[PDB]
Amino acid sequence: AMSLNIITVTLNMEKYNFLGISIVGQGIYIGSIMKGGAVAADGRIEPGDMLLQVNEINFENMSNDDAVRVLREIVHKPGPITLTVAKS
Ligand SMILES: O=C(O)c1cc(Br)ccc1NS(=O)(=O)c1ccc2c(c1)CCCC2
Repeated sequence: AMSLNIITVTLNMEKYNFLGISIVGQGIYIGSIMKGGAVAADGRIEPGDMLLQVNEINFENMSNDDAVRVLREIVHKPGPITLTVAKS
């Protein structure tokens, strides 16, 4: 029962305006993590992690443009953000 290295992270976003991440690729990967963001504060998500799902949206075959657009609309809405990432 070796780990599949799939981790799910729920951020409450009460104290943070933004995830504070950049993304690369077209899978979609965490390119970098910004200081002062909810992701940096939580600390679980790292650069090179592959983005599988954020809230109700799957990211597995999505353009970089479409990924940036969807993430803004998700971060714009108030309430928790759940990210599912592949660490392998
Ligand atoms: O929240 C992010 O880090 C983010 C990442 C990508 Br990739 C695309 C969009 C993102 N969110 S965002 O709504 O554009 C955003 C980015 C920065 C900030 C905000 C929103 C809110 C004010 C503080 C600075």
